[PDB]
Amino acid sequence: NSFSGYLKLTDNVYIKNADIVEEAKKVKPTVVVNAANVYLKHGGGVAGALNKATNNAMQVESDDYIATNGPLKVGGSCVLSGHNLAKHCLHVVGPNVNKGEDIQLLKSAYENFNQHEVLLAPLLSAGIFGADPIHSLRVCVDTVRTNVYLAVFDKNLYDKLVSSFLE
Ligand SMILES: CC(C)[C@H](Nc1ncnc2[nH]c(C(=O)N[C@H]3CCN(C)C3)cc12)c1ccc2c(c1)S(=O)(=O)CCC2
Repeated sequence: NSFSGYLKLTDNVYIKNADIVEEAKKVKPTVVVNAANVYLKHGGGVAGALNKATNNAMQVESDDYIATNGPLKVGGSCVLSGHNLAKHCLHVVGPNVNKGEDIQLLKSAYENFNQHEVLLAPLLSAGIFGADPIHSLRVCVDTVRTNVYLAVFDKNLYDKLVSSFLE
């Protein structure tokens, strides 16, 4: 958990303009959060980047979890191996508002972070999941009580998020 170069927003929420994959390799955190879908199909975006960094071992392990346990629910999670990225991967399903899922489930999604003392995470439901990223940060700050280090791989969005929080 050797996080560096983060800006502390609240006593438990830190933020950096960084690629979560590169952060995971440098930091070696106890937990890395994946922005998953309910069938754990890591086809693109953040989930595809983390799977590629494990040389597809994450996808094979995820298919075996799904065969035995069935899909997750939107707002839910599961803990699987972190492989070379972390001790554990917390797969969390935030709502995909571009597909009509309820934005209120973003609170349930962040609530899953509270079962882990320290986590490296992306901004849930942002990007192609369609949520307003400034609203996602507000829900994170209001809901997560354990220590969360957010990696946001876009300087333009990082600057808008920091400006919005410090208003
Ligand atoms: C909003 C954007 C900036 C954000 N994207 C990111 N944030 C953090 N770390 C990121 N890594 C990457 C990435 O592609 N790394 C590669 C690039 C080469 N490298 C060796 C690995 C993107 C990343 C973001 C956050 C959440 C969500 C999305 C996108 S999504 O569209 O995948 C839908 C799910 C939710």
